[PDB]
Parts: sequence; structure tokens; C-alpha cells
Amino acid sequence: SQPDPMPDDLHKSSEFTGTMGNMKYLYDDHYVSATKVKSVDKFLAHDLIYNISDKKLKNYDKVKTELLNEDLAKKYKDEVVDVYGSNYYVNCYFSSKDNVWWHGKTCMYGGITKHEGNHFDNGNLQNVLVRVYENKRNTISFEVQTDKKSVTAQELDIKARNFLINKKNLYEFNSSPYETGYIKFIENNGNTFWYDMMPAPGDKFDQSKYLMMYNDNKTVDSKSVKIEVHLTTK
Amino acid sequence: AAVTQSPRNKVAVTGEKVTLSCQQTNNHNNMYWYRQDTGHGLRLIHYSYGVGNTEKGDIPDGYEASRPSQEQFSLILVSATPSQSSVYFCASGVGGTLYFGAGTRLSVL
Repeated sequence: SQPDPMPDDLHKSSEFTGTMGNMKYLYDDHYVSATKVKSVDKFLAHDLIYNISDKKLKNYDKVKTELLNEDLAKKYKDEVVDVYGSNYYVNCYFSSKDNVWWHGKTCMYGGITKHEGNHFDNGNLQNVLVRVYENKRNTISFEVQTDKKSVTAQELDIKARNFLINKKNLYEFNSSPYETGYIKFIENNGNTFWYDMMPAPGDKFDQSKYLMMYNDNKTVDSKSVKIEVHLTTK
Repeated sequence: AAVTQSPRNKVAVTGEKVTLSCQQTNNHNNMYWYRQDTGHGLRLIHYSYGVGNTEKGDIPDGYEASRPSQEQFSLILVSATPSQSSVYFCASGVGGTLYFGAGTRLSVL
């Protein structure tokens, strides 16, 4: 259980001088989602490939998800699963070793949950509350919904940030109205953990490497988990 | 055609939001938006290394950009100014080869 961050543990948007659009892009109504699927291929040992087609546009029919190591991949390799995460295209690589070089491809990290046993009845959705703090005062709270009993932290993070882009301009094209932000998860068993919401300093943003934190395929219990988003303004 | 720009000629008024679109057929990773003005070569505004990516060029100020698909790269003047009057050229490229569109002439009145 990691200590909460101090202001020196946190990326400042004011030190990022590239395009904050490339961070907004990963969160702004952007996700791969699939229900009741099974992996069809592998590229490297720690990854799995699924046949999932893009809904919104037609940017992909194949998705590769990378996990921590080969053991984690073997756990899920033959399993019927659901998928939810944030995908990227720059530096996304994988042989389809069939050529099939004419098929759209996309990549992501973790996002995998066993399907059987993980769903509610008759289309019911579990709410998860997100409380937001700006400059160390509660401002608003909102709910996000998921269809999973055990849900990746990644799915919830994406839903939380999507809402905040639209409600709070969390990320804009050029910069952010916030200087720092982290999203903090609190499990009923007392375990906490957090993700920095701001890009590393400098004039470039590496989407793949930012998303790689979802590597661990970390799941929380939707019924009981708590979430806080902590922001300071510019 | 490798590269197509839409529209080819446009009139706008100060403060209008103007979007210029460019479609390529080559599935190149890289796309570019430039403006051509007197006393300058083509100056790079934003470019893109692939879907979901855009990067500022030498004169990004008072423009945004969007790369929603391999084929599409848009340039967005979010509140147009007389100085944004220009001829704008989209390119796709691979290695040292650039494939230009025919140009879009924009008057901001």
C-alpha cells in the first residue's frame, strides 16, 4: 500500500510543454470494450491478441493487450473474458504472422476479467462513487457505472477521467487548467494505490509508456471500492 | 489521389471556428499541416505520427489538430484571425517522401 503522494511526487502540467491533446485522446470517449471473448493469438510471451472490431470508427479489428509477464498471460490465454481499456496506435506493434498486413490493429495494457461469475442479472449496473478535490476541498462527486463485480481499476479510471474532461476540462488540447492530479483507489480491505494523471515533464508524451501502468491488470470489487480524484489548480 | 483537402477555398469571419480536413489514401503513419505565406517557405503548424497523436510544428499558435484515423488529419482554427488568412497544404509522408494536397485558400475577414 503506497504512501499518498506529496507535491514533489507529482508531475506538473506546467512542466509539460508538448500537446496535452495526446493525453486527452486516451480518455475522451475512447476505449476498447468486448464481452465474452477468448484470445486468438499471441505476439510476445507476456501479451494476448483478441479479435475485437472498432465500434466508433474503423480503426481496428485486432487488439493486442500486454500483461506483466507470461504467467499472467497464461492465466487468461484460454479463458472467456471481457475486455476494457484505453488503446493507442503510435508504437503499437505485433506480427499477425499470416501477413494480414491489411487489417487495422490497436494496442493496450491489461483490461481483462474472467467473464463467468463476474456479471449481475438482467443488465443491472453497479455504481461507483468518485469524489473530487480541488486545492484540498471536496467540490463535486459523481457516479460511474460498470457491469462487472470484479472490474479493472483501468476501466474505472477511464470512466472517471472521461467524465472530468467533459465536466471540468481536465485535459484540453494545449494544456490543463490543473497543475497536478492523481486518482486514488481505496479497497474495503484498507489497501490504497494511486496513478498520476499528468504527463511526465518535457515536450513529448509517450502514450504507450503512460498506459503501460495498467500492466498489472489490477482489479477491485466494484460494490465496495472507493475513488478520489485530487487536483490542484494552475 | 494520394491526398485530398477539403474545402479548396473558404471565406471566414474573425472569431469563427474553421476546420480544414485532409484525407490520404496511403495509410502512411505521418501527416503534416503547413501554411504558405510570402517571405516564408511552407511553415509546419502541427503534424502527426499516427492515430491519436498530434505534435506542434514551428508555428502551432492559434491552431489545434486532430488525427482520428490513419486517413484523416484535421486542422482547427478555434477562433479565426485575419493573420490566419493563408494557403494551407496537408502532406502525408514516409521516409524522405512527402505527398502534398492541392492546397486550401482561406480568407478570414
